[PDB]
Amino acid sequence: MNKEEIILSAKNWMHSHFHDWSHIKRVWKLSKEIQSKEGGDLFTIELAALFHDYSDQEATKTLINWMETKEIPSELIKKIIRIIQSVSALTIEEKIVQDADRLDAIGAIGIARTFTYGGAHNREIANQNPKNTTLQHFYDKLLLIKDQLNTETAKTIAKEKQKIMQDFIQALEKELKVLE
Amino acid sequence: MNKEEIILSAKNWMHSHFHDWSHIKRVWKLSKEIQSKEGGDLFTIELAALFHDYSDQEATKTLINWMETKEIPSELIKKIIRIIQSVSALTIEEKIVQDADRLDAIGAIGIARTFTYGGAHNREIANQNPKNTTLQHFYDKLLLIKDQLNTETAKTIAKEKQKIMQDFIQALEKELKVLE
Ligand SMILES: [Mg+2]
Ligand SMILES: [Mg+2]
Repeated sequence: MNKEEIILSAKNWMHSHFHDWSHIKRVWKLSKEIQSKEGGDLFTIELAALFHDYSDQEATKTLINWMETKEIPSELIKKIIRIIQSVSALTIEEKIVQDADRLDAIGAIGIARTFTYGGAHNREIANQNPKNTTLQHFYDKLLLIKDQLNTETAKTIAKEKQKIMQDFIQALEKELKVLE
Repeated sequence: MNKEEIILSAKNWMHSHFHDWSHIKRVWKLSKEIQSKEGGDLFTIELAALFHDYSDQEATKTLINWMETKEIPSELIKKIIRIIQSVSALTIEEKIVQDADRLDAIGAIGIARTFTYGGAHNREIANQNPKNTTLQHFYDKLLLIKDQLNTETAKTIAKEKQKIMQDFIQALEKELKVLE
């Protein structure tokens, strides 16, 4: 099996099947970056990352098929699938991908993504008088993600993100009541 | 006519009729703040601000009615309506309200509002390879608003906003391609 080629194929396959594709390719780039400092089977990581968002049980069986057809030892297929499960006792590969996923939920992308999501489920931006307001989602989940990360590399590439997010929030609650 | 009371009534009427109510009350608070430094008929401003978002020709005729019923000289009704038109040769009152409206389109609120809007019209967050991406809306309109403002007071209460917005954008385009 030619790893470089298989990756390329998987990449082109997911692309012509798509949040959007932009999201996947980010989790892919992100997990790639993380491994270069946390180690692990890069090939096993790169695919789990690219397929982490396809399972939404036939879909799963479809991937296995596509993978057996590529002649990937059934041992790798097993790991790759096990990883996808811990995403959407953890091996580093399962940690990396899961970290790369969470990382794309916070920071500037997080803000944009979470507010775009709210705009498709009628979730009030905020509400001083906060049970389901998007703003509260930042205090309940988002802001907490940065710490739940299970990788130091992931944690440092989360720093700049956890910052702008913090600044964004401060600025929101401030101009959300008009203070001056 | 009791101005303080009429304002209260208009306030309670728009409230039980609602972007959401949060938006109107902000444009109201915002225009109030601005006038305290730019002058103008506060009463004429306060109502145009509260009704600036109701015209969406019967609606217009409904307001006039509600206003004549409050015994507001037909001269004020005229101005108040003229203002609402320049919002959704400009007197300062028309400038203030229009400034207060634009102000709520940028800054943290802007980001949140524009991304929530995109999430209800399927507007891709961004796209490096930008004709309709929400990101581009920042370069085409939003970022430009801060300068189109026709009031110095408005311009300074736009400073903090134009900043976080600038920071947010920088941070977006940066983590949108994963740079490190
Ligand atoms: Mg995902
Ligand atoms: Mg408005």
